[PDB]
Amino acid sequence: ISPIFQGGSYQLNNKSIDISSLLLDKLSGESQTVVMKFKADKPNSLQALFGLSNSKAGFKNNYFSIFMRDSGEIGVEIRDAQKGINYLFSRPASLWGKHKGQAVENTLVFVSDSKDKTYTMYVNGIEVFSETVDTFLPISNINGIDKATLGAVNREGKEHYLAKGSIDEISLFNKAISDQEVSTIPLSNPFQLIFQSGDSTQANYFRIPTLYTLSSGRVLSSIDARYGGTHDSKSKINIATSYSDDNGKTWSEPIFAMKFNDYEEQLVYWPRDNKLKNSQISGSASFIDSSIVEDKKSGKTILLADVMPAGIGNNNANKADSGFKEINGHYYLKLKKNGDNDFRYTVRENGVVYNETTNKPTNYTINDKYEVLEGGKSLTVEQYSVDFDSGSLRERHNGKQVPMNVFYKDSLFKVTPTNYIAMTTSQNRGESWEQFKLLPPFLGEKHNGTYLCPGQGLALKSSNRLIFATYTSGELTYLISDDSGQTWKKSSASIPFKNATAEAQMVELRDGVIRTFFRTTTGKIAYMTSRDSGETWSKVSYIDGIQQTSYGTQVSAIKYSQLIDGKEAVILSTPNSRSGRKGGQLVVGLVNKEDDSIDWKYHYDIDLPSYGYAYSAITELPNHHIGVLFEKYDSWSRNELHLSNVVQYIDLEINDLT
Ligand SMILES: NCCCS(=O)(=O)O
Repeated sequence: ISPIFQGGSYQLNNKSIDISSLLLDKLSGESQTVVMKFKADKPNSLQALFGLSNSKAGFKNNYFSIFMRDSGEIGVEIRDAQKGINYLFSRPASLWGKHKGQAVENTLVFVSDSKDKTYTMYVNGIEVFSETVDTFLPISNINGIDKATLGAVNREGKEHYLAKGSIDEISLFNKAISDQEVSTIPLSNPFQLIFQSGDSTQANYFRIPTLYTLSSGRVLSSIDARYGGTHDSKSKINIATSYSDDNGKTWSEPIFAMKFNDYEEQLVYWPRDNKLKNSQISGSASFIDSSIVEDKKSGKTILLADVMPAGIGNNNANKADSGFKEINGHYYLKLKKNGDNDFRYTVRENGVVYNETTNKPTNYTINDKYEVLEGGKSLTVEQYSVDFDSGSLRERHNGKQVPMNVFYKDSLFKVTPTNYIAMTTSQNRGESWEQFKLLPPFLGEKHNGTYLCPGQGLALKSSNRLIFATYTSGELTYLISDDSGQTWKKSSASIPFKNATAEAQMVELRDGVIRTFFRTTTGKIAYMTSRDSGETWSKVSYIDGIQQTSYGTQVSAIKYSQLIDGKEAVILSTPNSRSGRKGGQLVVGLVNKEDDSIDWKYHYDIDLPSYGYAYSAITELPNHHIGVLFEKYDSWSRNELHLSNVVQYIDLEINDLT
């Protein structure tokens, strides 16, 4: 239905625009919708886009405002001192600033619903908050409202929260429009979603994107589908995949590459308040940090990820235990049975559960899905679900039976509580995935598994060699296969770091010459070089010209297929910031053929230096465009946890970058 007010092309240049006479006497009833299309590519630190206020002496705290911050945060205030109400609702990382050098038109829809007593904010087609209150306050029923303002809030006659930006369209309605109606408002988004809340994964959150271009032209993506908010393991996390057959324009409904079922796939709104935001699913098994590669010989797609048994993450993983027993140079998965104090069992060939104390097989076998069988019969456990109904996190049996898995909390036989690496493969380029297999230990019986570097593995162009980077304390540990991922060996490369999250990604500069770029603890991205297809590695150097935080962020990297300025080119994707995970860039490097040094010549700013940018994935699309799927928020910040739909995809051309 019709707007009660519609206006457009307002410039906000640190000077508010009064629209009181046009708008105020049109406001009626207690439910309102505001639709606003606006740009702000050089915002002030904190600025209001729209205000309704009592501008009179003594009523400073009687106003409604829609505001934003230069962090990309959006929100509203709804205040009335006489009613003793001061509502503030917001969500960080909700905005775009610029795309390809041009200011992005954001589409904001705020719904104020008196019947449901609920305030709801959408930006660019994404619901960023929905808040129900006991005492509802209609936005134009604030005591003494006498001003409607764009680009500030009028308090006691003065301009507060002055904005820099533009409002190209603003409309208001004397109605709380439905979610359906909202879905019909046209958008001008510079991005698309591949994985999103409410899709087939039923995870409300995602982290750790990957992208890889397959030989058929299909582009494949993997990701952590994270259920218990955005926390790393321990949690419930599955690995999901989606592909595009039209150069990234459209993407398939996701399927799982790796999943556990000890806990239900629940789409949950994780609390963001300071008291509860660190609530963590503590009894679920999970997968985390995936990586993809394609094998020329078999044609298979290979996907690796870390695996965590129930309640396990990096923080509490048994270090100094691989979880395997070594026997005659062969490694067998250890198991502990209900009631025992030690691990007295192993998993041998054909999944036979073997008793180590009495050196004989049992009537138990482990199938191909790491599920427990007794006499060929499937054992089961009861599934858990989570809720916050009690006012805090509970994990409780839900009445459903699922196959009993050795990675589960309720299992008869349980693996060592430490981290593993698993592998799965697809024979149809991402349409389905095999049951996962555990990789063996590479650094000994009594060393925990290395940590997979999320992103792409490396398929050497002139041989059948496949390489996956991993890391542990003191080194990068490259996993190398020459037989389609059937057998792996390691190649250790010392780095001058203890306890670094040394997430590494590789590019082949030329045949047999690999440069690996990796995260460090120094505030600088490091690199090392191999010239024998990964057998040996150079000492470590650093890139100047890009800054990271002390704790660092994953960097993604590819070798571009086409020459640029007549030179071989590498493209890096990373935040460029010493302060947080923000200031996303693609950095184009040109290779110097005389020494393989790289001149970082072009820096492309993905969005504003202050807008969030964290883990990232890049790939050269079949049409030579660049696809970027990235965390568009600060995934380190304790203030930006548990945000929906912030992993986003964009398409760029090389000319945009240069
Ligand atoms: N991938 C393991 C480290 C994730 S994070 O650096 O804490 O965001």
